[PDB]
Amino acid sequence: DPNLWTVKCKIGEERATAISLMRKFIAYQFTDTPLQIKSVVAPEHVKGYIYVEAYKQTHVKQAIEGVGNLRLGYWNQQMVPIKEMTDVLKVVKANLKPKSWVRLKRGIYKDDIAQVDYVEPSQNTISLKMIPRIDYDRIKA
Amino acid sequence: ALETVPKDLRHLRACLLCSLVKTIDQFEYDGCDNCDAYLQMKGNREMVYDCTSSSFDGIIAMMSPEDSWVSKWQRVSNFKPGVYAVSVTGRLPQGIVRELKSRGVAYKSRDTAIKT
Ligand SMILES: [Zn+2]
Repeated sequence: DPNLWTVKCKIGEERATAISLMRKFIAYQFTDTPLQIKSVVAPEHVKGYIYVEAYKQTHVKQAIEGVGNLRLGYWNQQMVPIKEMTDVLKVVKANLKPKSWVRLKRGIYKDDIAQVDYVEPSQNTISLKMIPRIDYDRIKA
Repeated sequence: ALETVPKDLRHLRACLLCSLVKTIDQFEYDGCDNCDAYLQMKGNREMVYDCTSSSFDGIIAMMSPEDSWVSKWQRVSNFKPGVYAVSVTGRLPQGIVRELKSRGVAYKSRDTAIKT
């Protein structure tokens, strides 16, 4: 059973880190310096550090050498106990379903609970069900 | 290979059988690399938008499915190494699940995430 290691990353560059290291692996899997990593876990709920799979601590140090996005947490690689390999993959309730209840971030109806009606397949806009709170142009000038 | 890696981070989805995470261009130009004889999502967009949905989370860099704990836990040990997901929500309609059973493919719910 392979071991799991934790490395520090830049905040806001998790998916970039993953897509960069995967391309590094595919770019060095046929050379004389391959990568001994199995997989790298990048949960969406976390922000700041990622996870990597390797049998020993030297493999991660020999694999993440040369990348500028993992240069900060390069001097230390912590190890989690064996019972934390399962709590990483757990996701609590993506998040796109019709006839659901969502809230707004910007606009006038901030922090107001709303409802979803229809979803545009273009992934550009989403229909929302709310109640107007305007004065109907009687108080404002 | 270079074809299973998403080129751009925008407009990427995940399948509901093997949880293949790729960009919308690769699902149309090439399709599902882990299942092409039962799904046939190469050459059109309606089938790509029907089975494969954007509602998914979690990314893993699957590289050695024959020897890895995460691969066995997600039952992706018999698939091709590449970008995969750990929780792909949704369900297939009753228009493509009936033929998979007659063809010998057991459609399993890849949503390992818990509800409340
Ligand atoms: Zn699949």
